[PDB]
Amino acid sequence: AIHRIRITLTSRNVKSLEKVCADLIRGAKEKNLKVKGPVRMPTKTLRITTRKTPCGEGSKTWDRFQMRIHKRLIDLHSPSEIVKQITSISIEPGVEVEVTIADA
Amino acid sequence: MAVQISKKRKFVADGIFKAELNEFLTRELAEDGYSGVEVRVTPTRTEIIILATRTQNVLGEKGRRIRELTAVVQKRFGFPEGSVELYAEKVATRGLCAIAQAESLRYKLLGGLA
Amino acid sequence: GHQQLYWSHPRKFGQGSRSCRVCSNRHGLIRKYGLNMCRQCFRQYAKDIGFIKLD
Amino acid sequence: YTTPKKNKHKRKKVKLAVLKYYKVDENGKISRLRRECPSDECGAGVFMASHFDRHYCGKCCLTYCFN
Amino acid sequence: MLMPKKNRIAIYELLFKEGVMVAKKDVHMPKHPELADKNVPNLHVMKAMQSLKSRGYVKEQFAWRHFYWYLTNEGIQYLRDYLHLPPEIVPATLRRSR
RNA sequence: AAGGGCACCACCAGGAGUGGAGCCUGCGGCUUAAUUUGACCAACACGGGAAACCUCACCCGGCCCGGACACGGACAGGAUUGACAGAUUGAUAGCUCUUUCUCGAUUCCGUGGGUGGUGGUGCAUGGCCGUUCUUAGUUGGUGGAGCGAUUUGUCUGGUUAAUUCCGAUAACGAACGAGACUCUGGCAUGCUAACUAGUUACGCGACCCCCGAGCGGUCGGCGUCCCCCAACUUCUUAGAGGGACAAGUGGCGUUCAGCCACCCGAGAUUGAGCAAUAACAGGUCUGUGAUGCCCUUAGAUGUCCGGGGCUGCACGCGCGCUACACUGACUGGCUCAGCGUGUGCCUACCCUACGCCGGCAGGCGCGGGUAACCCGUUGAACCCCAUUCGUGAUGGGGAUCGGGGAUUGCAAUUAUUCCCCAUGAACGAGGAAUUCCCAGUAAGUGCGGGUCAUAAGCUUGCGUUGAUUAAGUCCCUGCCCUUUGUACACACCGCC
Ligand SMILES: [Mg+2]
Repeated sequence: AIHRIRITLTSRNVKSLEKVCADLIRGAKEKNLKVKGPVRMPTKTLRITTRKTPCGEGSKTWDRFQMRIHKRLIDLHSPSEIVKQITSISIEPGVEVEVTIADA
Repeated sequence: MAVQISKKRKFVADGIFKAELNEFLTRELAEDGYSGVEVRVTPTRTEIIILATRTQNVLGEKGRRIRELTAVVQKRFGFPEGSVELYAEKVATRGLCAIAQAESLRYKLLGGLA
Repeated sequence: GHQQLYWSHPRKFGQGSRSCRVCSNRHGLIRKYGLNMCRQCFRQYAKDIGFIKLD
Repeated sequence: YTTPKKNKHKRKKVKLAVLKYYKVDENGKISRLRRECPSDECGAGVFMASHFDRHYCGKCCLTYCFN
Repeated sequence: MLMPKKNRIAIYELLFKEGVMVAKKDVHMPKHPELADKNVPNLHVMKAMQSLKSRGYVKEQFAWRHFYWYLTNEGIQYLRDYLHLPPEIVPATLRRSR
């Protein structure tokens, strides 16, 4: 086994996360695990504002940089065991995955 | 948990690692037709692919230089042993890489062409 | 001098304890998100980290 | 410039000759005429200094005072 | 450099065990990270590798705040006859599994 | 000089102001051992520059080589390195001296040669950035004209925010810029989905009415992803899509390009990012192991340590904060946010709930959070509702200054900051001048981030309350196109 696991995906782009959150749950449906829906956490917007010039002379122009971090949560729940069933990750570069159990 | 840092610091550190590795590879493989670096990280292990033009040149005598750089990137960032692998990849359409063309132009000017 | 005074002055805090992780500068550091990079070096490398301009 | 103090004289060592600060007598009878540093880090090999009012161990940096 | 044999040979055998060595540029670092048990300051290894660079047995690369010294073929036999080791033991980068 | 057009870094009509006072801060000047220095629309809260030490580059002193490598001397009968005591020193720097021990080939001396430098030169340079200029402008190929520099293309006109387009046409065909583009805001009771977001319903409770209601009212009280033991996605989140095109109607218009008005609509102009050719002796060599050349390199312009300085004041200026009060101050009560951060490679330094003590600043235990899980339903301020005050330099204002208590740190003096009790100064709306601005805008008002061991009168963002005036013009200051004049071309700050 009685296992209930959580898989979290996080990256900087939405295309890769969307296709992973698509193909993973599709593999789960074809491999008949009932799937808790993909939950989209609020986006983390890392903002860094910095003077453009390396000198301090100029017209006080500020360059603002953003990093967007997006993360999704998918809970895999089967009456049978899960880890011995699903082993493949199928993860492209640019996205980080973390798999925990309901205990942690 | 307490051992791992937050996601914000983690992504920033990953970007810093990419930038540091890119700077090192640029300063090291300058004459070897360096183009770029692509890192694929997994919890099991990580793979570093060096896009360049002269793969046979970046690889030393029987991979001596690629072994050297693998050990360097091993020690400088302190991965677990055997958890990083360095592959050298030949680029396609080297005329389309601005890095390779700029490096070749710099080499020509250093050689002494007008 | 010997080991007793060469580096004896405390630098456990303050502006003298921090330097840019790239250019070893002590001015205009960015410590947000543990970046620890100089103001100019962050502009230099910000494309590589992933800090990109949107607005 | 015009530094008020003169150029400080850096130390030059005394340029010591052969040590020979121990003697044996009547066809060999050992006489340690120097103090022995008893610590483990000094060991039983090195001798101590023979200053006019104390003894100094070169390695152990122990100073034994006799009053 | 006034650094003694007891850590000169330590640095040299570290450099010969694997074909490279990485050293952060910090003359005030109390201890070099690897060879943790030898009580060697970072300054000693930095100047030793600088001397090896000067004599030509190692080639030097400098990223942001790090040195990436690469041992050379002229370094092979100089380390070998410094350490009095037969030319059968090689650095790890030279020969692997062969 | 003319014609056409345009812009709140221009004006008009106005708003809030600044210039007046106190203070903070940045420049000049003065003084000083030093008050390090760059910069003079497009310098002066700018160098992310809020400096006790560090920073630091300046001043007064004191250490170390962290002078590779080559050569020659030197040496295990010792090249040479450290060090206790006394003086000496600011120093417990064996720095130096008296004094002897101790390391052992790593060094030491000399000659070349390094190396380092927040030293000089931004008028030798790269990169970046500012500006010209965010205006609509810019360029080839082939063809035409001209001996040629050049010109046409790139235009009379209409239109546009736009050389934007319709059209004319010795030009044709293109290219960049504009636009298109990306992010953002406003609409989706339509789709997907949620125990790190909820709503509704139900069931346990707690309290009021219980006269009698009772499917009565409140609950940010507890439960129903605890796995069988409710559903659903409106509200929150974030993806995929749609949605707006001058599309529909009327009028103007060459009835073209377009313009005005209205309906329906969430929306009929949401703000940003990027941003051409050519250039400036514009700024940075004090961001860089970007860098040429010069200077210095052992009594150092390298580096470290101690102290001081960067704050220093007859004075002038700039960016700001606080006010001059009753559209208010004080006291109490009630009631509302959104950005966004949070424990670290070196690197020590996190955000904090709750409980106890103290009057406050704070202190002490117990946790939570590497985070839509905890701070936190971020109980913010202004505002609102009541109290006192009463037109006075007053309960306005809080400068200056005395005494005392904590916190950070190795260290608080020239007061780091915070707290308490005392003093209550100028200031009664500010000359000549001058800045910014058109709708959720100005302004009032607080809250985050950066800087941060300690800290914001700064800056970058966020929300809350929320307007007056205007839908125009070339009058001033400027910009674009055409014609024109020129004795200018370093280009009217010209020339003479
Ligand atoms: Mg009062």
